[PDB]
Amino acid sequence: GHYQQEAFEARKRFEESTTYPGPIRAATPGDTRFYSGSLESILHDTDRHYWRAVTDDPRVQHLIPLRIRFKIFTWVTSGWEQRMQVVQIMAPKDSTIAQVKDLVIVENQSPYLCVSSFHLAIDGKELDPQKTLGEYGITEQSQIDAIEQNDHLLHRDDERPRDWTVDEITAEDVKRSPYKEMEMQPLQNLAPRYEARPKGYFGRTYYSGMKQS
Amino acid sequence: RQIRPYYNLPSKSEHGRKMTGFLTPYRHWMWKQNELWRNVHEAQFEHLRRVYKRQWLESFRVNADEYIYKYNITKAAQLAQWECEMKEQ
Amino acid sequence: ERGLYFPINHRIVDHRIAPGVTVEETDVQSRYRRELRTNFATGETRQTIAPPWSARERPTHFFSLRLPSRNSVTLRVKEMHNHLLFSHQQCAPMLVSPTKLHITLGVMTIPENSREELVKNIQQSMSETFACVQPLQLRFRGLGTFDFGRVLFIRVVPEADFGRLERAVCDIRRRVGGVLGVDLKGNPHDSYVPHVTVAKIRPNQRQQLGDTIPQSLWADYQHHDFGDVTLSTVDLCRMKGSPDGYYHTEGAVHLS
Amino acid sequence: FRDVEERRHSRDVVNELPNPWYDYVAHALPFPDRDAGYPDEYGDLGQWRAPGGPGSPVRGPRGYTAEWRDLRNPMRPPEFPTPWERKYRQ
Amino acid sequence: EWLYYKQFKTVDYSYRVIPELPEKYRPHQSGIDQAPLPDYREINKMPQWAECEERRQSK
Amino acid sequence: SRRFRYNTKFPALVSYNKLPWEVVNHETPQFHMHVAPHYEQLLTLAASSPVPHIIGSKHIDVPREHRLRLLPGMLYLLDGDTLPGEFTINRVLDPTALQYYGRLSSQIVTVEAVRMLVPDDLRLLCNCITFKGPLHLPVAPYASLASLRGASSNCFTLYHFVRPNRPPKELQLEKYYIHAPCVAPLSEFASNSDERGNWRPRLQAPKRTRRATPLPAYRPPQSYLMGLAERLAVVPGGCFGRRSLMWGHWF
Amino acid sequence: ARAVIKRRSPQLWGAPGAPIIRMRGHHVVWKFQSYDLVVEHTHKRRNSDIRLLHYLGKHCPHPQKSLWSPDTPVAQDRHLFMLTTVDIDAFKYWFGVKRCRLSMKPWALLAKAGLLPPSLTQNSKIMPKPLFDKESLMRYYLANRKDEDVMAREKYLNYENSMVKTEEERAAERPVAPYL
Amino acid sequence: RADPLNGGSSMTLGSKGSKLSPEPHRRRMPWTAAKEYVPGVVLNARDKMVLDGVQLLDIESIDRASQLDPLEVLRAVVATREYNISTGKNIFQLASQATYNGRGQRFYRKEWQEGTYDKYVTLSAIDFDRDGNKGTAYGYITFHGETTTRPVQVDFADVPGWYMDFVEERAVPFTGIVPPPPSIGTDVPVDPHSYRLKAYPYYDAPNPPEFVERLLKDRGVLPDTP
Amino acid sequence: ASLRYRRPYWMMFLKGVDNWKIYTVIQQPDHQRTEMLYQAWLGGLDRPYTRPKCMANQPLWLSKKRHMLRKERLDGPETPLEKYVLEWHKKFHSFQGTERPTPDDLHTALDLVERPLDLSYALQLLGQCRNLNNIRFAKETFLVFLEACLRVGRRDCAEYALEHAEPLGFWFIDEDHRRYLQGEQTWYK
RNA sequence: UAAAUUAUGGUCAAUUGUUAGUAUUCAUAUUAAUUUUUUUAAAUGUUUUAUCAUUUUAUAAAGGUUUAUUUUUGAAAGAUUUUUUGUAUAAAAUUUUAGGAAUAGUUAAUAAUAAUUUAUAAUUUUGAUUAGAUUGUUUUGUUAAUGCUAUUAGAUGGGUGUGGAAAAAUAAAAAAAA
Ligand SMILES: [Mg+2]
Ligand SMILES: [Mg+2]
Ligand SMILES: [Mg+2]
Ligand SMILES: [Mg+2]
Ligand SMILES: [Mg+2]
Ligand SMILES: [Mg+2]
Repeated sequence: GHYQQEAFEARKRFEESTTYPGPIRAATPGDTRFYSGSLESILHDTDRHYWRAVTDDPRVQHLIPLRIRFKIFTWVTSGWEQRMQVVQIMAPKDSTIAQVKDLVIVENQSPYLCVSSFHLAIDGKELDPQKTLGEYGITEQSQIDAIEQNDHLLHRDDERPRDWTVDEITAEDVKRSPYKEMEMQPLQNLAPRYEARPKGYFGRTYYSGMKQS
Repeated sequence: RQIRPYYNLPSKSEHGRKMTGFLTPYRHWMWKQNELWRNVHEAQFEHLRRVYKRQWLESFRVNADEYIYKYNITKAAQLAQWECEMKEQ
Repeated sequence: ERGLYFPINHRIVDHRIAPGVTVEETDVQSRYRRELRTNFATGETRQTIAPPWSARERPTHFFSLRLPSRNSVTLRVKEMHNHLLFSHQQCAPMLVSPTKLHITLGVMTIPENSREELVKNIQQSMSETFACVQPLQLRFRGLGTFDFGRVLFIRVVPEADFGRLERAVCDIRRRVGGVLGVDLKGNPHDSYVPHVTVAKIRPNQRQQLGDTIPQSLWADYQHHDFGDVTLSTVDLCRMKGSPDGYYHTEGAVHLS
Repeated sequence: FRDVEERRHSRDVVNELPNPWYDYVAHALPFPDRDAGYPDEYGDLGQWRAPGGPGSPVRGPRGYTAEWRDLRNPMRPPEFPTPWERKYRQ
Repeated sequence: EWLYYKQFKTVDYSYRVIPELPEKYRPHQSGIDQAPLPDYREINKMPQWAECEERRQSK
Repeated sequence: SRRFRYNTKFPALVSYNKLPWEVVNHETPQFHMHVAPHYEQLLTLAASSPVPHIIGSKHIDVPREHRLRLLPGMLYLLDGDTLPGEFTINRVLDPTALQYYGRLSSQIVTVEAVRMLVPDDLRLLCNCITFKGPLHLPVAPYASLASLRGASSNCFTLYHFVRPNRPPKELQLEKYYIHAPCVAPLSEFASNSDERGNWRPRLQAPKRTRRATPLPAYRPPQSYLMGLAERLAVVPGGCFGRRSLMWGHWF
Repeated sequence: ARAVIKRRSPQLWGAPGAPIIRMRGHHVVWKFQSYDLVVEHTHKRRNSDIRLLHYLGKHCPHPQKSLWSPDTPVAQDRHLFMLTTVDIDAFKYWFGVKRCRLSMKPWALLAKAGLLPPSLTQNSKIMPKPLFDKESLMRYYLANRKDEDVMAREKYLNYENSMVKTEEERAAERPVAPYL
Repeated sequence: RADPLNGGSSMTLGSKGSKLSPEPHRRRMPWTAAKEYVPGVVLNARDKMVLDGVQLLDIESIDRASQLDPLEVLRAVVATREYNISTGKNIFQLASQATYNGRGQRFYRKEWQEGTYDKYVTLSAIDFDRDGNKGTAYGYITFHGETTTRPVQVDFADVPGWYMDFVEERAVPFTGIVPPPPSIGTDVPVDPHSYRLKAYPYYDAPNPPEFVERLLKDRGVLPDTP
Repeated sequence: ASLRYRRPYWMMFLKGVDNWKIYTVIQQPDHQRTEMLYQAWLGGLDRPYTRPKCMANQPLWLSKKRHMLRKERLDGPETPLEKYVLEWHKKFHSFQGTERPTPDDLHTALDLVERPLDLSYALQLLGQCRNLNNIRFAKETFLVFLEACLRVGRRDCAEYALEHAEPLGFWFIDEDHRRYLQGEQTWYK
């Protein structure tokens, strides 16, 4: 927006400076890990946990915190939901999209995400695994989605998982997959104990961006 | 509470409450009248709310500022005294 | 069950995301403790950073404390090399030859036209700075990285005559870059971090070798002790690997 | 209702008289303006001590100065000869 | 209203409907066995009106 | 209610209370529900001022390789009826789905046909909408649609490529909401028109000997009502408007 | 949001709710009974002090003879007295800035004091509640409606800033010769 | 929050309203949004006294001994139809009888046409599920000569309060596409003779005289003798 | 007065289910084997079984398999009509059906009447096509129904259909067909 | 290492036993209490709503805790429309028993790891952990007075985790959407 081009412009015009001595690192502090509060808060690299009234020299970011969004199927106890889960890496500035995929694959802790091969895409357009972030103008503000193999097959009832509400889960598939790990047959402590949302939550029509009545 | 009269639309159900609030157009009209009256009240009422808000803010401006006057003079006095004591030191 | 219910190390809020997001819209996962892992752990070091215009040009000459023969340093670095090559022989192009070991006290860009005037003047001012300083006994233990893990070096511990060094350096810094305007890669009002560069990855190499020296090599030597050394000799050098089996030397000063 | 009231309000003469309760807030601040009778650093009661003393916050601090000029020797006759009674000036 | 709700064990008299849990809440534990399998030919015997209308259909 | 600051409550990995991510399914009617009212705006824009990638010629051709890094998001208008190379054809005859094109068809070009096209691999999509006849909007000379024969051979088509089962974002229609005026009503007074002299001004309001005919006498409703719509927070019709103004609800 | 509602002491909207100004006292023999005007939350606990924002005052509901004043042949003044201590700055703060609520009996008090117009619940059952119709009201309104800017200026002085700067104090505050 | 009643004015609790805003007051419960509702209890409540003296059979009772005279069956059917309209007519009961399932016709519920309230629905399309009398009904709301831009699921289609009137003019075949009717301000130039506005944003109806009588005879202004 | 705070969250908007407190305690072992016995008592399964974790209702698939294992009545079909009636119940009463009858299938079904029994059947199916499924008839509908009233020689039902044609919903009756039951001839050919 | 005055200022400290050679706070005294007496409490049905549902209504049951108990605004307050912000869960001090010994799902680093990650780990005689007693840091009584001697009550784990916050299963005396 405004900030992005204001700051970009500032950087560009600061690099074209003929006469500059350079900063004095005695006067340019880092950040603290020691501050009041229980929680550990991670901030921007231009921001600090103390009050610094003076504006620091624009620096170029050598690690860009990319976000990569996946579709996930959550078990909500009335059936399946499809919602969004982000992975966040720190990708070196000049890195190749191939290498970004690799970073992503190493940084997800959910067993339900990276199972098959996937392609990174911005606004639906696939990206070259061959080229740099520099060419595609990826600023960390950019919206980057992630498209799996079977994802265009989801409109069917096959690839989309089958919930024990409406479908048989058989001795075939009780020993395999999320179905196994879930423990459908109720135990005393009630099993993994997932989140539940009831049937009448959204009314008769499910959640939409457009008001349907 | 919300008053449910006897001539409200009766519900015939054994599984729930005996009378649903639904109105004879008369009752609705009546309600509108009484409501208008009360509106006449709360107009003045919350008018007085924002009056007192500005009153209090203003009096705060004046008194707090006077306090900064006096206090700053104090603070300056103490600071003078201290650096004097350090010359002496 | 083997510890705290929510381990305190796992409690992390990301404020670089957004106010409404993580409550409702989506949840963001990351391994957040790679980023939090600190300057002591990674082995990073904050060197005086160059202004952009100075950042563009290559350095030409540097100041160096010359290491004598029969060092503890050179010996132990040789042992370190052997150990490293036996572990991984991919290091072989990274490693600096034990003959080229020197301490780097500061780095500098000299234009080729005014060259003679500047070497004369520098050498003179340098001789004036160190006239009163007697030899320096410094301690070397620990490793650190410059340039995002591309340059791997031996630290100079401020436990010893190092103090004097810092004044000494900070004098030439204010002469060489302050007095006669010369490009020191940093600000002349700031002090350079003295170091012994051990392994390095140059721009040409970076394609076959990789973008960062993997920390698995030097992890175990990260805090290793290379010992004490006394230094009587200061040099101003132009960078050529060929001529003596050592860097081509444009000037010298004896500390005595 | 509002307008009728404003009318017959402004019509009567016993309005246009300031009402201390209706008009302002005397003191907005949570703390008092001057010291009232609360125990001292020694724990003594308000009645036991008078403010303005040694416990009170400190007041702080070649040629001739402007304080030199105004001053005058009592041997010389002053400015306008105010008839002081001799006894008082003793 | 209130008398209707009172039959429920609601602790606060809340106009909510809260059932109980009897010892036998389901048929098999109350002793009842299945449901008797209907004899099919017995209920496929044509009704009276149908035969009488066969009698006025053949005339 | 406002959205809260951060989630410190539940582990992130499990993600807990999350509004479901909305996905647009091309098999169903709902798809069109999203895409249609966009199209109309789009066409409206095309009727007034030029937009670069809207009008194009002779379809498009790309390799199998670069197919998905080029196509998705693409929207362009062609003169004739020709269906894209390598697409299985699905006719949209189902009435519900059709229904959403109502506004676009009555107050813009009449819709002759709708087509859902799916490729061999099934991973792409094309929404193909064939209009018949001239627009019921006026078209300007310097506008994009003025470069087309189908408007102003009376059939022409809109082609929209997209990926299936994606959120109703990455079908890109929102870049098109640029608003340019229809200059048709003022074209009458331009130096170009010869009917500009048949115009005469009303500067002064005419002298009125009458009052507005009083509205029909009010019949109070006879049935049971749900109570004040004010106190129930119902907008005046349950339709639109502010809850402070209760106009047009029963009283 | 309690599973089993505490049945006897219900309230709107959960806890602790809005700040409200209440009148309360421990119950005793009528002869000695006093009340307290208290700003406090909507949901009280066992002891009223846990949620107590401020203490607005004592109120004694016993008509008193005034023995403090000298016995006065003026008729009015020898009516009995009713004694109440209002803290009016915390009142104007809590009510004005913090936007309080009000129970009815405190409202009646604050009305007798001239802080608030009399309550909704004070009824001379002599008069009825009024009637209304839009077009008669409209005729009265078309008859008298003040000018736009006069009214805007009213709303300005009442709600926004009151103290303003007349020409003279401007002219008095602007810097003189050596910096002018 | 978003849109209060009389601004914030707190002088009573009821002073706010029976809801604070149209929007859901907790974000975790969406359905609490302010709608316009209908008395479901009464308007379902179908009369079982029309089913008296009938002998209904059942769906899966097909048996030869089970069923009855064709005459009996006929009067049973008539009593069942009489059972279903026993309150009012459901939309899918109106639409199945009209040509083309009543596409284009204007479905108004009773109360929408009386008082200053004026509203109806131009039906876009219909789905019958296996059961009639239930289903999904889409269309365009028209409120005081103002019309919706896109179709919407018609709410409370299943509640039997609905009336409509069959006009051949509005009928559309399943081939074409139901057009949204014109909003009288914009697409059709406004005219007084064809359409006059019942009530507008600042208007409200004058007082009916007998309500006034009742209220005064209540509050005890106008006397009332037994 | 909602049960929000009385029962587990997932039980929200739970209506019509019998004694719902049941489904709160099903995890406890005794309640659970009680359920095993219940399901077995309901039958239709080869194995010991229990309904899934938080589910109050039975699964869709299970009640479907209960419904399709439940033997239909009428095991003796004689007339083509009774065959077509059992098929009618197979197609259009199938558990959770989308599909709905067409007036033409009612024609086909009304053309197979022979004995009065069959007239009763087809008339009940017609009762289902009016009241249950809400289907509009055509012109020829009352022609078919009339001739089928005539085949079994019961004309009472025809005139009963005439005196009120609105509840049965015959929207078109050719006036001559009225005449036939109202006292006038010249109907066929 | 000198006195002081423009003279009582800055607002009250004041102790009461008739004993029995002598040494030592010890019977009978007063004040405060228990012995001691029905003049301050109270009864059940919480309540709306769109109907078998869904909105409103969050700290008095017991268990015995001495290195111990700590927190937000997303609810309401709350004002105009839609996005809109950051601040919080952490600590420090005070801790009883006449005769006194070891304690343990265990520390710290790594990290959204490890029922077998790594390490020369953590608590204790400056009194720990078990065990006994006991409701924690403005409340009383006695007294001229540094003391001695009281202070109630109230937060008791998890197991479809709702809710802004668990404080959620009789026991109000809190007007709970006309
Ligand atoms: Mg308790
Ligand atoms: Mg203990
Ligand atoms: Mg402590
Ligand atoms: Mg603590
Ligand atoms: Mg709010
Ligand atoms: Mg428990």
